[PDB]
Amino acid sequence: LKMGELSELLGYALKRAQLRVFEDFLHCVAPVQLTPAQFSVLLLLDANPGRNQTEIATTLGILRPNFVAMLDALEGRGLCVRTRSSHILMLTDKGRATLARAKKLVATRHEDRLTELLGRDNRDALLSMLATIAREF
Amino acid sequence: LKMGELSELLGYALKRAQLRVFEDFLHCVAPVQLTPAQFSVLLLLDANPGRNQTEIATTLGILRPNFVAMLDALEGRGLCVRILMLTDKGRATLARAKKLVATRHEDRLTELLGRDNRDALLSMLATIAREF
Repeated sequence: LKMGELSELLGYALKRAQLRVFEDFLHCVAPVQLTPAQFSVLLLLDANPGRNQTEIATTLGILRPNFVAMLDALEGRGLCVRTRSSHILMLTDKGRATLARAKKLVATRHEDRLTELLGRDNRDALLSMLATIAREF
Repeated sequence: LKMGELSELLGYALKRAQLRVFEDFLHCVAPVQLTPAQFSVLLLLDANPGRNQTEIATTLGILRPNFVAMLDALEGRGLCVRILMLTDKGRATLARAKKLVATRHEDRLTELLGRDNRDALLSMLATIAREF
């Protein structure tokens, strides 16, 4: 195939890089069936006790309908609950076990292998120029 | 908020940069109403006269049903017909889009980051999609 002027677009490579990383993420954290978003959601609810849904969603760039959909299924699966009695969620013991198991899988097979592929200096380079993009573009 | 490990995971950073790139693209290409996938699909379908549907979708990492849905829209818009053949209007929407992507969006990326830093990014990004 003639890929033409797609090979000249940073937009394109970023999007294919993003997709590949996701597919690997998923394959690694398939013992616990978390998507990268469910992962980031459980991680932020654990690390931030006493903060409403408003703040998790907007921080991960997730839209309010979509976020409410997400939680409902996290709740459905038994990984979070609302405080009792609410708009503050808390994980459950299973939630923390799913999160801990997932940081394990994420760090071991996935992130390290990714890191070796490029080395520290370039991984660190990439984290930088990606962060500059989301913040400043 | 306490982001924790997110701060330095590559998947998270790549999805945030990706999300913002798509948003900006969508804005500048708004006067032709293409997502980056559709733009990519017309570009491919223009630059590859004769090449069959199944060669395009696999190259762009799109499942077969999803692809059919995209084409139905484009064709419904008058941008192509059925192997796939970009129309006149398809050809003019791509030509507008091409300028808009190239003169309102990608150069401001390179401008943001630097002429050496942006090239380096493309190549490292390309290295993950290919090898990882």
